[PDB]
Amino acid sequence: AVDTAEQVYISSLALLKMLKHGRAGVPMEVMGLMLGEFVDDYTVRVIDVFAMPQSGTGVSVEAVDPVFQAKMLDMLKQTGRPEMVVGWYHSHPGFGCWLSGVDINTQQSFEALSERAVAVVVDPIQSVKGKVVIDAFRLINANMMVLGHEPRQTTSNLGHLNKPSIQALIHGLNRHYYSITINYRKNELEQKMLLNLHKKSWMEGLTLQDYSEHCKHNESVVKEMLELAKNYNKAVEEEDKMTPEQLAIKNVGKQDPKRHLEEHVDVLMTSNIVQCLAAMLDTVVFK
Amino acid sequence: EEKFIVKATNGPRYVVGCRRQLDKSKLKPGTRVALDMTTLTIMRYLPREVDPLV
Amino acid sequence: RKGKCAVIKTSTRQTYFLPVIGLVDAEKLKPGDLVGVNKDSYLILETLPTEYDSRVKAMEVDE
Amino acid sequence: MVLESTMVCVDNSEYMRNGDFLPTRLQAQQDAVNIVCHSKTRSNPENNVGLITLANDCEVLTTLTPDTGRILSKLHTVQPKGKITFCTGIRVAHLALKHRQGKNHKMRIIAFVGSPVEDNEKDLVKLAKRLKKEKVNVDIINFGEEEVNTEKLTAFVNTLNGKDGTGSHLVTVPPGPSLADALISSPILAG
Amino acid sequence: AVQKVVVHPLVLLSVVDHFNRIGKVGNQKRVVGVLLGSWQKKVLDVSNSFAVPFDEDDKDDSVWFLDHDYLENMYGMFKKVNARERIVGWYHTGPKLHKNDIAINELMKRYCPNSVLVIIDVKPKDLGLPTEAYISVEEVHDDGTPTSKTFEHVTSEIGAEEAEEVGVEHLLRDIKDTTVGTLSQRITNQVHGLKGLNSKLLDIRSYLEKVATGKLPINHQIIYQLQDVFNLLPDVSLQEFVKAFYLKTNDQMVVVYLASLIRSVVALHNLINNKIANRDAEKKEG
Amino acid sequence: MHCGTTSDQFLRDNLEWLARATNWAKFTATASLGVIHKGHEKEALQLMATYLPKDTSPGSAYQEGGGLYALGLIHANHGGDIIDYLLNQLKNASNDIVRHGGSLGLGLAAMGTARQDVYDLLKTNLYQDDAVTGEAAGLALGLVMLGSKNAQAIEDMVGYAQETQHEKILRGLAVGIALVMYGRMEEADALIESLCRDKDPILRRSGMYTVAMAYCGSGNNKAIRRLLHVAVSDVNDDVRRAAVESLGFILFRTPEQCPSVVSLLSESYNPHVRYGAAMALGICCAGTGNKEAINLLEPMTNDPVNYVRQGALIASALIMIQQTEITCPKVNQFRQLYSKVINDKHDDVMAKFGAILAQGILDAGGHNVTISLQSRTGHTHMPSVVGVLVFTQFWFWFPLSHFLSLAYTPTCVIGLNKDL
Ligand SMILES: [Zn+2]
Repeated sequence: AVDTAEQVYISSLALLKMLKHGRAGVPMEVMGLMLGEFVDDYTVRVIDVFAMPQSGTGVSVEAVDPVFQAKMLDMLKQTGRPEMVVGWYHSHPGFGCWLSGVDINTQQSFEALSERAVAVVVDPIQSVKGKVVIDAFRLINANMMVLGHEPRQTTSNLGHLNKPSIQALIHGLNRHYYSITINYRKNELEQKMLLNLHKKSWMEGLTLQDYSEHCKHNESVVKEMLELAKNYNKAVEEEDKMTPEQLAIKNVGKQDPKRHLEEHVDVLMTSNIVQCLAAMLDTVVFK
Repeated sequence: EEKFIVKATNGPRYVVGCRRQLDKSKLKPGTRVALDMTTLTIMRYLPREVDPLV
Repeated sequence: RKGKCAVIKTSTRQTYFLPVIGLVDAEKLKPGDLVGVNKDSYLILETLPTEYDSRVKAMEVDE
Repeated sequence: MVLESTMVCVDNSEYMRNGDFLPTRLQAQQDAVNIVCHSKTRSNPENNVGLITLANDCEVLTTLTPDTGRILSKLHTVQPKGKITFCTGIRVAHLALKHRQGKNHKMRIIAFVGSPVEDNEKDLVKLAKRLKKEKVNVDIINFGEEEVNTEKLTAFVNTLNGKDGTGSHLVTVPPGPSLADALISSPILAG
Repeated sequence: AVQKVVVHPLVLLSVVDHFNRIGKVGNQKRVVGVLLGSWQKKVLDVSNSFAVPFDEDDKDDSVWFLDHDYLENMYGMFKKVNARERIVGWYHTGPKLHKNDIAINELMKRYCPNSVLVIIDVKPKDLGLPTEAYISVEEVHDDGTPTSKTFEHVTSEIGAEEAEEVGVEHLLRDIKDTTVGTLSQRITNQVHGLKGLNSKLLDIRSYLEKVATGKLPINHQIIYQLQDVFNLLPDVSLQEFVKAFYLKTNDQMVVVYLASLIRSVVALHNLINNKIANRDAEKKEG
Repeated sequence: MHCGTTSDQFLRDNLEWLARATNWAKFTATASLGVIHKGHEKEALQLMATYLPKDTSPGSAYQEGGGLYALGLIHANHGGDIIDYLLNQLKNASNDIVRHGGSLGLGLAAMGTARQDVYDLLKTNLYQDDAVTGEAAGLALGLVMLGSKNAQAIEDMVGYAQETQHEKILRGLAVGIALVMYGRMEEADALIESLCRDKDPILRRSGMYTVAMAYCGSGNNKAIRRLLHVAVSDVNDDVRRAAVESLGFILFRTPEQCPSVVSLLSESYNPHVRYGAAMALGICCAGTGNKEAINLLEPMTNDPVNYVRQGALIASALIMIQQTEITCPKVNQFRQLYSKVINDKHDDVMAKFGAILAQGILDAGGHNVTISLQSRTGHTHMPSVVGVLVFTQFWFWFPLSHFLSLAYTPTCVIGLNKDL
């Protein structure tokens, strides 16, 4: 009878594999298996994550083929992947990320070997593209109902675990079903390779190609955007002619939610492209 | 011209975008089209017909 | 890039979109009912002609 | 039982269809591969057997696996091109021994040589020094000949064969109309 | 045949995994991975990929080790779980193109269709684009050399469709979006000269070295087009472009009037509230 | 409240309220007992041995680990240390109790000795790659290496940092290399400046925690540039909430100048800079009577985030100590601090933790003992700064708050003429 404060390490491998698996996350139930290595009690690291073929039955213990699982795991053992399985993941579209009776039964059956048995449910269907916040699930012991529910130390990270604060699922089904915190990790090779890879993904090939395109489109296409920009500017100035009357009458309180200032600041920012690219044309013409 | 309003058979209405493959030929209004559950993209249209016309 | 499609109507009065798919079809492609369909993929897998209005189907069932 | 890997190198030159010897003995040594793979299967079915030729552009026909059901099919379509290649024929398997699944399987590589060797004695002592260095069991089987059978290959084997106690054996077959199966099955390597 | 390709960062992060699962052995050779993609459409789209144990020899370069059963099993199971993607080609992490790559690529030319080749760098120190699509096609040469496999550079782009943009953006939390305006423009206008300076300066030095110290024909025929296009801009006297400088400078004047006038409009609320707020708060404070 | 007075009679009421759960709560209970009584050469070891002198096999080893950690709390900076016996007791092989608690107790008892023996056994104690015994090994190595400045130790720790994946080893060696740096103002410029650009955020916090005690006394106006520059510029909130602790540790001299420059950080962008800034107001105005933080405590105590509420109650608890009501109107923070234990039903589980934990600060020692950041001559106390920084290190590991008793400086007078 002892418990610690565990935290699931999530690298970009399992993340991107759950993003491609979320793209393949059809309404039909899907299956997946997580791998890794157990170094101590209160830490768990995932490295290898793959997908499983779909079945008409869906998420179930019968769909997990032991000769296929052990066959692929053996083919990972003959390669440079000497990691044992650490858990299984799946997708729950529509009805929420909670776990049904079948999922908790195959979780109870799959947790006999690994005491941790990390469970992750990805649901990118109804989640907006602004946040990719994912949560890992855990199974509590049925004999711990007499004593405290979760005797987990280091209660600081629970404030970060309070971000999924839906008022129906977390404490709507929190009995006999709790969760765990999630952190990330990134080395310098992922930082510089993925950082320079994304900057290059927003940059050009030689980085000098599409500059003169806009530098010379300022004279052909942007002129229409400058004339229309002046049409919006005058289209606001026609009301700014009426503003000094109200400002000359009341001077107390603000009733119009429009600021008429920051939009024109943005118009000036779009208009400064001519100034910033004029020096570019000066460099291209010079040398 | 790029994004228009669609009317589903079930009753609720939505708005969709334009796919990079198709053009504005069949995109004109008055032509029944098809949509996708993910991203509400447009694969192709749906030509109308009738029962005795079959 | 050949044109081939079909119009589907579920029992719950919901219309979806899908092309003509499945196995080798000989007596299929007719406007009938009782076809094979999965949970949400809505594909055609097993088509078999169906009755209903049993008042005419079971007119005189004699072996 | 015996845990070891088996690698065979067969010749695909046109020197294997001459009418003086057996009638296209390629099938005969194919049956030799069949009886040694089925014999090792009867001894220990967990042994993996690879298949590769000695042509200029060496191609792995079958990965090391105990399932010979598809190896029987892969023994066909020999593509009779090229004459002989020795250096990358040794290096294509002796260096590929590290890709096996079972690390406990000992290293054993045989080869069917049906063409005269093009490498000089310097390459024979460098490759023999490499194979004796890495300590791999090497069985040399020479089918057919034009010049004398073993003139420099004798010193090639004597300098290549280390661990005189229960070490490797040399297979030298003389001319004769009899089959090669019983003649190569005489040493202890078969069985 | 193919004009451009699309490579997702998932395969390059799988090369990060190639550099992760090494195990500190001391080899770090050009590990060859089996590239996967969609060859159906004219444009190539890489979704994911996997690897195969690949080992070469120290001295002899012609040694190469591949696997057919592992390729048919990983490709068979991957096709069983996802049949929308099939084999297309391969890629190596080595920075130098060796001679054995014709034999390594020849296997996937025989068994698989025309394979595309991608050369990347083991260390992400290169500022340029790490991915270069090299099509494996045989071209006829004018000098009379026998027909051989030629690797022509196909342009490539690094883009993500739906989710990898969100995952990368959440994992970084340091990179910025387009953000048109002052900073995103002036950073490009500052570092662009180094972005061309490291490329040109890095290339013309070994180029000039191979001019005098070069043999084994390097296709000197294309050098005539090189210096030709370089001499297609013979220091124009700018006589005709003066009126174009009057047009672009007149647009500059338009930006001057827009900035001065619009900012003069912005000065209204500031230069009014500064008085009416201070004098009323002061006269009503006590 | 029972520190120094050795009043175990409150814990003698019943045994079902302490040993009812087998977890770290009993370790913190025995460590708290070590905070209760201190300065005993016979009643300490005898009192720890009298608890179960029957079979010499306790079912819960947290009593033994808390006996070693509590003994280290008792014999802190004493001249009659039992370290010689603690080496033969540390030689015994046990599961993480003598390692963690024995390392903390032995390192605290051997603080400032700079002995190479505790360095060797400490290194062979951290050579097991474990994060807990390496965390306690770092906490003990920083204490024992006070002023030693060994050549191979810094490079061995920073070299031992990036070769492991655990985080408690990185924070333990972070405080380990942080506390070792004292008086190296003219030395650690290139070390901290070089280690500031490290890719590891934990070590990035270790550079600021390390430069905190190095620049005490407001002797360097340069480190604040990169302290606030990494507090605002960096995207990770670890160095952002761990940044301004060095700012308070170097600017502890003037209590008035702090709220003028941290008032912007009171209500910052993210709640992490609000919490770390709450620690900054807690450490900079402690023991003083400056109301420039007290008038700013009212906006800190009301916010949907429980972090700024917890650090707001702690910062409010560090100022109200040693203060009379007739001088300043403290009724607001007394009443709002008293309403948290009755309002705990509708509050968070950690908000009541920091609430009653903040209420234990004023009642500490029965208003007799207090804390002080500097001595009477103006010099600052080393165990006071160590005790307050480790006291602020309770976020990652809560049982580390037991080192607050090292900063308790009772305020009184002495008119002792003769020794007897
Ligand atoms: Zn479901």
